[PDB]
Amino acid sequence: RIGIVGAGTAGLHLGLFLRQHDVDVTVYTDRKPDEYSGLRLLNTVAHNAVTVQREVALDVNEWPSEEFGYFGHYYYVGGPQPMRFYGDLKAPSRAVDYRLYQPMLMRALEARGGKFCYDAVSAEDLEGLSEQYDLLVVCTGKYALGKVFEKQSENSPFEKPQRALCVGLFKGIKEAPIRAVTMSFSPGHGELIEIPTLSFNGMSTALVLENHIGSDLEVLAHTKYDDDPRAFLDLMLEKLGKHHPSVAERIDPAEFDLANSSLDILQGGVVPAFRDGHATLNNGKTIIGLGDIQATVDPVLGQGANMASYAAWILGEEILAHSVYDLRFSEHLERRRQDRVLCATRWTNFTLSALSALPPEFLAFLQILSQSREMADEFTDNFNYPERQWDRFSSPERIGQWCSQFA
Amino acid sequence: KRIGIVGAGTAGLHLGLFLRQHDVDVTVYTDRKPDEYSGLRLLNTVAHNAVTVQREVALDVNEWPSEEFGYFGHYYYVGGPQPMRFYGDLKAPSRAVDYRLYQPMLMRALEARGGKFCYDAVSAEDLEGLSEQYDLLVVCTGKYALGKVFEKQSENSPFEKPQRALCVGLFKGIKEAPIRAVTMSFSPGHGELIEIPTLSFNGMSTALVLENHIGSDLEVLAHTKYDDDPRAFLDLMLEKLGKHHPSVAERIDPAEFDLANSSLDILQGGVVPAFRDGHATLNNGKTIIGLGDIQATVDPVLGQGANMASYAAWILGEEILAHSVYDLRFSEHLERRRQDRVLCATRWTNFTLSALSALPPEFLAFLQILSQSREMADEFTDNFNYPERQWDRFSSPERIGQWCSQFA
Repeated sequence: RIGIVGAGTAGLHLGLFLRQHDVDVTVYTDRKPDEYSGLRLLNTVAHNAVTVQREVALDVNEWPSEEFGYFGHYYYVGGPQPMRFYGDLKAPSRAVDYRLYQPMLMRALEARGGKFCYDAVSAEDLEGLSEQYDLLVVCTGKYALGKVFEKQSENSPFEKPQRALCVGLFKGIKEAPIRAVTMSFSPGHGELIEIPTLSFNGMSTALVLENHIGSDLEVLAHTKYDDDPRAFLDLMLEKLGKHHPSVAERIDPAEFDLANSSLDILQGGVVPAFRDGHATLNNGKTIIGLGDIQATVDPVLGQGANMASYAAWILGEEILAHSVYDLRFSEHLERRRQDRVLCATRWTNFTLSALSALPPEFLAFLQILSQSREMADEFTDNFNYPERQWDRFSSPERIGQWCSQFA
Repeated sequence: KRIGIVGAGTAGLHLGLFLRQHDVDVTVYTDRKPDEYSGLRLLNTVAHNAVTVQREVALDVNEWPSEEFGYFGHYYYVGGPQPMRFYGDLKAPSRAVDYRLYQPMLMRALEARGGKFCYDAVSAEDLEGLSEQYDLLVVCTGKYALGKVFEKQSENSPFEKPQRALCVGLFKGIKEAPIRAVTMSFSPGHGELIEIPTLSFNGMSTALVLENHIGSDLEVLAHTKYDDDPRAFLDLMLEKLGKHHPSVAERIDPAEFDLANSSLDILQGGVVPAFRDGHATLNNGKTIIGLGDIQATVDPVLGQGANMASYAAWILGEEILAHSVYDLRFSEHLERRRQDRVLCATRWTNFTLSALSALPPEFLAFLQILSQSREMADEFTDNFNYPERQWDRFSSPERIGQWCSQFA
């Protein structure tokens, strides 16, 4: 009845939802559940409280957020006079290695009647699959399926990576007084997101290094661990030492290494893109884009996974409520999902550009944020709601209005 | 009595398995667990010949019998206006199994036999400390720049950059030849293709080892990415194979032709051939032994790498039992036993690489006689098991001519 091209958080959450309402689902993915452990580190993004609520509703709360998650954000922002402050999440967020998490979802879906076809799907296959199901949904960007959905230029200002990425899971990093993410900014050099992450060997810490192009931190995206582990580790230690010291001071150098293996490191760049939420094929049938295919987001704000889960839930509801899946159905869908998903893109793109250029109104925001606990709490919890973050950041007047609410 | 092995692979695990049979203490240092192999990008697609499977049988690690999963000869194709098509038998079957299935099988066998694993990445700085923890430390991984510890032998290393732009992948949709066999296809001045019947996740598949000449009509296959556009890559592949390697291309079903399991079934790049000292003396005065890829990095064109790794592991294994002091004299005993075959594999591969691009008169004359004599083709094919015998033939033009004269 419903065909899903691609597993991942979007496809599996959609499949699990539809399966609760006795809808026939088939998922097309290339990797078997028992073949995930050896994959290179996937999307290191955390799942927020709202996504966790969906997991509870979908009966896939394998690793509870209160036991395995984190409860707020520590903030570090560097320079000659560094700022150190904290904001609470109202309910815990949680990061679990996707190499453990995705197979869990796949096994839960299969056990509940969801069918799996373990085969690689490319653009040429889409027309044939569209005639096999009432609706075809594609949520994976791999095998170049992203090219099927037209790029929206008005929502895609960047054409190349804005940061040089070095993302890894590490051992030997002590936990802060409270289990929390640390967001560290080295002015003109880079961002670090430290995320407590459950992986193979237990609780480790993810280091998401969003390094500026041409900065003192860019080398970390180009130096290979497998070329010389000691040299990589030494370089990491000194770079964190001077750029992200609030994280660095909790590192034990004797224990500092990757959490499991050299597979726990991912280096490169992400081109942010916002695309059409639907595509019309040659046979006249409409297919629906979900998750990464509709929006490729830079991981700095950790929005990707939460947007995938959110849109999957809405699309699931809309599949039940409608019987004709055409342009009108597509309109209904976008009306419900677009704002939050688009705002996650807009808030991420704004933040990347604001961090590099450092505009007057943004610097004034960082100052009031550091000096107001109540503002830090609100800003932190609003990571769960990117639409209301864009309500704050969309204009200099809105930034100023929000700042005046506190001091 | 107590041996430390840096790196797994065929070299490390064969050595480990050998030593455990004689109840010596074995520890292997690797950064990959057995259950992590299935999700890896494509590894070395080299086949194991009859002498290697013989060692595998002796090590009770013959998981995939040569009869059901192996191949029985080589088809040879040489391109041109009048192509050469000929065949040579192997006396005993060779076998290629995806290393992402084969390596964990070795690891599980070694684990179950008392072999210990320390799952860690080893840096050059760690070697001195590790050498003081074991009676002998052996390195066999080419990772972590550990090769730099073993002095490069310039007289045995004529190349300093990759001689070929590589595109290697596991493919479905390629029909088997009348006999289950490797095909070695040569497009004059453009590239070599080694088609290997290989057991992978979904059963029997076919490896395509495309060794493309730099500046040719085939170099583009090593640079165009499958993930950018799968259809464009496969169409390009079908176009290039149809032109340059038609004997393989004729057996391809274009409707099914794709990577065997996933996008991870493809490797592109290059190999820098090198031959290094088989030993190194550290600052603490202790001798460490080099094994497999770290002492000899070979181009995959003749598929010698894995066989040499297995061969040297057996020799080193035997010498470890025969000696109690592991120094320079021990190293001499090892080198005099293992060197000729391992060195001749390097020499023969390098000679072949240069001869295929330059095409000397004595090489073309050899090709002519080989294509018309099955007995010579059979001898040449089976001698893939014996690199030293191949170098007895190819080391000089006089030796090539003598071999041609006894078959003409």
